[PDB]
Amino acid sequence: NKSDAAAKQIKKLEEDFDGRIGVFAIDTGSGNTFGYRSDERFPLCSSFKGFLAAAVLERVQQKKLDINQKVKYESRDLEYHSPITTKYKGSGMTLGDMASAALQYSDNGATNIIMERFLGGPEGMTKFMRSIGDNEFRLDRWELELNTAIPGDKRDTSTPKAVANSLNKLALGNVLNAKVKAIYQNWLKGNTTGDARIRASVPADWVVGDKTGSCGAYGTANDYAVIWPKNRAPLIVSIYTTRKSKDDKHSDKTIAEASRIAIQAID
Ligand SMILES: *[B@@]1([O])O[C]([C]C([O])=O)[C][C][C]1[N]C(=O)[C]C1=[C][C]=[C]S1
Repeated sequence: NKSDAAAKQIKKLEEDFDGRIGVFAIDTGSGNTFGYRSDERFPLCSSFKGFLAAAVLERVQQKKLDINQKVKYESRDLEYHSPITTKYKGSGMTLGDMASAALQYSDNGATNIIMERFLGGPEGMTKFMRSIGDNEFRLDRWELELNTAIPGDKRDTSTPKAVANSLNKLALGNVLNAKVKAIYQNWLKGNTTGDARIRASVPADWVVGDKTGSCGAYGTANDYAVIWPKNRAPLIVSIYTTRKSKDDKHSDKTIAEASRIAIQAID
């Protein structure tokens, strides 16, 4: 009933925006879920950076890395869309800060530096997600090529379901010990790029941690979220979208509406 009525609403919404909308949502209290195109491939865009940050945290927990270690890059020709790393090029950044900059501002310099030095490249990123039991996620390329979002390209894609599951395991499960889980959660809560997406879909008194992506082509954008309603157990919301032409812009409102619909479905 709720599930099928929500499916129709998403379907109407995808027609309205002339693209594809992928949704998976979990009510972690009741266990109810809702999925719309939840096993179809969508480009990760910058949304994988949320998991990159969690991979760094796991390495810290395992004492392979120090969260406070300086990361220097004074000669680097910094990638486009590096709002945070650009400013600290002079003096370097702690490993922790660089990871949270990749998360909270989608910093491209932070992302590539971390992947080249600490994570084993896209192959290493993919290995991390394999290790949490995520079999759909794949990172093939580096910044910024990973963002091309060409229809049919399976490079740098996952499914809404897998993203939902993996976020649940990482933010709420026991991949990260208690202490490092708390840091991850605080990182997600202070994300800056998601004001117009899932954060716009919920009451002002709910607490949200999220991670967005915006490929900047083929109207491809996404958001995933952990949501703490006031009186209840948390929700997991995962929204991914694509569009038909290269020049088509993404739609924050469509992502926010899709979230609204998904939350209703599981509520
Ligand atoms: B990434 O895909 O996602 C970030 C997501 C967000 O909403 O914060 C933004 C930066 C990344 N995308 C790009 O680098 C944008 C580009 C513009 C021209 C080529 S890539």
